[PDB]
Amino acid sequence: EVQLVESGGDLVKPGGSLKLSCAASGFTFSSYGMSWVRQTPDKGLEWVATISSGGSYTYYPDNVKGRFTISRDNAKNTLYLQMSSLKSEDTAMYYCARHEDGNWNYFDYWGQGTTLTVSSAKTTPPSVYPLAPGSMVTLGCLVKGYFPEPVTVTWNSGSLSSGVHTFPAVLQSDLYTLSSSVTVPSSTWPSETVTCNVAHPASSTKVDKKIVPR
Amino acid sequence: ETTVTQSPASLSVAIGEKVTIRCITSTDIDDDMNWYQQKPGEPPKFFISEGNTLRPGVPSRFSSSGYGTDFVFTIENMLSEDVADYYCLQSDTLPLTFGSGTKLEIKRADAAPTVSIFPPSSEQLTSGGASVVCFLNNFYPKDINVKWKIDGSERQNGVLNSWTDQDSKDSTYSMSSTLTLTKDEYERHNSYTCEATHKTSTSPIVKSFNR
Ligand SMILES: [Ba+2]
Repeated sequence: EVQLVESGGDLVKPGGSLKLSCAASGFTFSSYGMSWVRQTPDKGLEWVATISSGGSYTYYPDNVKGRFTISRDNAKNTLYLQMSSLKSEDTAMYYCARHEDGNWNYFDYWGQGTTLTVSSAKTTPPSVYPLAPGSMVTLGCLVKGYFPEPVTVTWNSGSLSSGVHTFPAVLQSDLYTLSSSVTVPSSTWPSETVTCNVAHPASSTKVDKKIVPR
Repeated sequence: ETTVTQSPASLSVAIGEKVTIRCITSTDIDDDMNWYQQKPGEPPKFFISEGNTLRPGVPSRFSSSGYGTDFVFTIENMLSEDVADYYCLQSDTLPLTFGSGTKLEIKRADAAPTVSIFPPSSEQLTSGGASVVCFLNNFYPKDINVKWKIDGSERQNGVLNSWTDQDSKDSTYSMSSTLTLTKDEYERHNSYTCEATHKTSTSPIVKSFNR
């Protein structure tokens, strides 16, 4: 069963360079053309590059041509994407994908995705604050002042799954901030201990904030 | 570049109902049109390849119709399990090109939000800051207006608003309105109210607290 696992995404300074890589498997790699397609929220899916099964032929859409260089090592069954002179409009999630053809055709198989954030802003851990009250009670957690994305959020280490709403983060300058809320029966609190767990992988910042009655 | 145009941009429809997504090419493409489905947080899933050829494993309620420049993707009946974003892709000429994407919403029964308000946390005041948060949960439709009034007075700055995607279980939306403001300006005020305007009800739903 085909599998494409790309890795390499990161926070790169504008004008910087980066090298993504795709690890194919489950199929004879050197019998298909490979490709990278990137997707942004505001522009949707957009083809970035393709390379024939023999690596002899490459294809780039003007907007990226000259900057991105798609290559492949049929030995290791790996597909690369060397990016240079990065620009902000380059920020996006990049997918590794296969054509059912030896040169180029539609996309039959997709990878998991890797995100590349092209920014100047510096990495910076979040400040997690508990939102205690002040039927069934509703508690919340407020992650604020972090960058870059993403930041994972769970309640009671994932044991608390129902009633959880984690709202998308929003940019307030060059610092994201998001929040989550959980509703629990009136009896299970504060008799029971509800905890919030925030993890900012970027800054290797983990945090468990307990929601105590103000 | 053969340019594809997809519409509608976002379509709301009730379960069981039919869904017709349309894609039009900048030139003739014969039937080198492919369709893709993409659920939240996931990558795109192949559903229909060239020649309106329904890729294997895909339920029969899905079908591609069209040849030349007019193409159509449909669903004989909307199921809770089809709430996705759809993209069409012409694979006839380079560069490959996708459509703007169509976003499906499960039109459900109206429902009013359950507004909840919270006064800043002790430690936040410490760092010298104040964030009043307001949670409006499980409502529909998605359109709603939240306002922040401090001491009966209006206020529109420092307000961060966020909406969750449509809940995959009850088809409702939830949003977070969170007002920020200096620990200083917070202190020298008393009435903090979160007022929500929504189709579900007439008079604005109001939640608040003092001091
Ligand atoms: Ba073709």
